[PDB]
Amino acid sequence: WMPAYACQRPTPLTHHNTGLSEALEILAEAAGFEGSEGRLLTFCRAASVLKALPSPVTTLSQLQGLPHFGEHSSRVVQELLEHGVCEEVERVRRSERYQTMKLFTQIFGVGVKTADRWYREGLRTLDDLREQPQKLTQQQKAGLQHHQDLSTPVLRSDVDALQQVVEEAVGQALPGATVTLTGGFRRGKLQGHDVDFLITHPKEGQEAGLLPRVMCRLQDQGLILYHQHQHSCCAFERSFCIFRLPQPGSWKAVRVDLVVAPVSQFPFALLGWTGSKLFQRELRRFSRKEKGLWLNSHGLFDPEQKTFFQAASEEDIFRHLGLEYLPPEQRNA
Ligand SMILES: Nc1ccn([C@H]2C[C@H](O)[C@@H](COP(=O)(O)OP(=O)(O)OP(=O)(O)O)O2)c(=O)n1
Ligand SMILES: [Mn+2]
Ligand SMILES: [Mn+2]
Repeated sequence: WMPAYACQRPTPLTHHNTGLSEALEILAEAAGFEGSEGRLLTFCRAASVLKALPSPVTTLSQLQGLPHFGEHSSRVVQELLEHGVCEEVERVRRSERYQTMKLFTQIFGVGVKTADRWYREGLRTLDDLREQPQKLTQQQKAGLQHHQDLSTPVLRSDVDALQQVVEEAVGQALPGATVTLTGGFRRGKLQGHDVDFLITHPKEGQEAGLLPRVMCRLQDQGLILYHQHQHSCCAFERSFCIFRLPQPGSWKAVRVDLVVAPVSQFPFALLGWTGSKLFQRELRRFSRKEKGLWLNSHGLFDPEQKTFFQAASEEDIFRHLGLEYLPPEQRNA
């Protein structure tokens, strides 16, 4: 038996059902491209169940008793087991709609709504986008300029080099300020699409004005290709960057998100930013539906009492929600 919420079970980085989960995730992604959010979530949940299993699914009889495995997902696994291929998945892969939506949405600064609009307006290729620069934001222009590098998986070796320069800039700007690697790399991933860093200082308020100083230092070192700074609006101060990472004999553009949180909110920010995306969605749904609390990256709010939970760590937050603690490497839902 396996619990229904992804936040109630460990999901390790590596598992026994990668073929099956990949197929389901292609269908989830395609659903998202069509605005079918219910179907996306359904396929994502089924895939995440497969990732939690201790053994490969070799026969359809092994699906018995598993949550989030309705008819459609079961059929997909069945076809794969029996024929080595699922016709629906193959049709999606070969479809111009899917291929174009994948192409566009992968670009830095492009979401589903933008990609769909462009598709509807007859754009198909990266060259098509470059021929219509008036349709692009400055962020999207930068994404197109560096698209080859940005499509190349970011490696742990890149992360370690980037963490060094970010730590050096932070330390020189403000002694005592800290840099914490978050995102997929905190969960143990060997690769990723970017590097996510969370910045704070143990004295609340000492982090004010830190990020612009950090960016000035990095820019002066030639390490920044693109930088968009945004102050907290609603809602953390952040900088969406493309770094120029030096390599032996060359260099590589790499997406980096730098996020500043006040130390009082750090545990919530670390939890939120560590993911996985599905793990956090499930954690938020659990908090709301089972405990009547609203969890986000800033806090944990009781809407009846109008109170916020004071957490010193991620462990505190899990405990407060009545969940066994899962370290980041078991959040790979
Ligand atoms: N729609 C989103 C987007 C992001 N996040 C959170 C969870 C992610 O882990 C984190 C960082 O976002 P990324 O897109 O960088 O996700 P990962 O770092 O997990 O994956 P990758 O290896 O592709 O960078 O922010 C989220 O909850 N919901
Ligand atoms: Mn990331
Ligand atoms: Mn990111």
